[PDB]
Amino acid sequence: GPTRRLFPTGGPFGGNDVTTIFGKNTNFYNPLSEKVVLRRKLKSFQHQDMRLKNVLKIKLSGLMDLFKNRYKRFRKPPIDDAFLVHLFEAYIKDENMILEVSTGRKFFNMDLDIVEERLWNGYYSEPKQFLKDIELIYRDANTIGDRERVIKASEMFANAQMGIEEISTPDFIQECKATRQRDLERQELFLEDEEKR
Amino acid sequence: DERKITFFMRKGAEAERQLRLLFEEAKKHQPSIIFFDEIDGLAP
Amino acid sequence: DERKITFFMRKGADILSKWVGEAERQLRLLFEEAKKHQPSIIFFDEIDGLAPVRSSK
Amino acid sequence: DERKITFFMRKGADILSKWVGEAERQLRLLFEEAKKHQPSIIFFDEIDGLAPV
Repeated sequence: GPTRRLFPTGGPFGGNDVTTIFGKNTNFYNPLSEKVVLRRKLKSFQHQDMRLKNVLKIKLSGLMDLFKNRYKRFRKPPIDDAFLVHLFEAYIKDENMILEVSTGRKFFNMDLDIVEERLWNGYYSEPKQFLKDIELIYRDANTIGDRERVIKASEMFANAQMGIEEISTPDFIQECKATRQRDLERQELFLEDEEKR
Repeated sequence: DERKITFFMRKGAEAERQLRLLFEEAKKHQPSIIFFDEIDGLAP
Repeated sequence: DERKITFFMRKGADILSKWVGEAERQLRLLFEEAKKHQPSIIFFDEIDGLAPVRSSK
Repeated sequence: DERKITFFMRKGADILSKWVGEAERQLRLLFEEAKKHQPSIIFFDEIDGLAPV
């Protein structure tokens, strides 16, 4: 049936037909005058900021292609998916970190691609989201392995850091703080909307 | 010789996990030491 | 004839790369190649392209 | 006695590591803790390192 994805990828373009363990941004839609003028500015500025997310995907793909075809070993978690599949309906789910019983180690692991398919849909209102994804690349370096794999994936981590130092420029930073307060207000209204409906 | 101060050579300049490794590794064997070389590489 | 001494011609700023510190790895590969042969010499042409002096930063 | 001047103490860049997003959320929980417990004094030891120049 639906895809067995645990990561919170979802936006206006697609990726909403999913079900994860922790928090999820499924979004197409789920007094009265403030709510309807709210919905009007939601549609308008969501279309404009969605075009800005697609432009961010355009200027991210130029480093994303090289950094996805250079290395492949971090494009897959070391713990395979079927151990987390039977937790949907050994490994135990806390707040969001999965715990293993045999060693006791804590993994925030992605498949080194959860960025391009997040910007396929698009909720990257700020470059701090790409900062957080590259910091999760560092977390995938940190959580599992010996010294060589940690320092080499920290090298690729800081390559992507040297890239996001080029994507994060203060004009785009001030535009992203404008749509950051807009999208903070958007996520607040959307959580109260999914609680009231 | 009933204790043994353990050497730890460290260079000057990621580095924060190796910093945690050298600080916690010196705090499981309590007779130990921490030595840094060229501290201006890590403290300009 | 009994011990062929090798050579390693390396330039200055080709080692200094974009990424972050993969410029280290470009000489890590050289140093592990330096223990392929035992009589191996490393020639760094234009070493000031690698290591110049502190000026003000 | 019945009111509490609650004293929060931070250190020189104890908030500020090299990760960008942790110092922000730490300062948000700091000032939210200041806003809940209403009389409160926040101390930043070595503020020449937390706010360098």
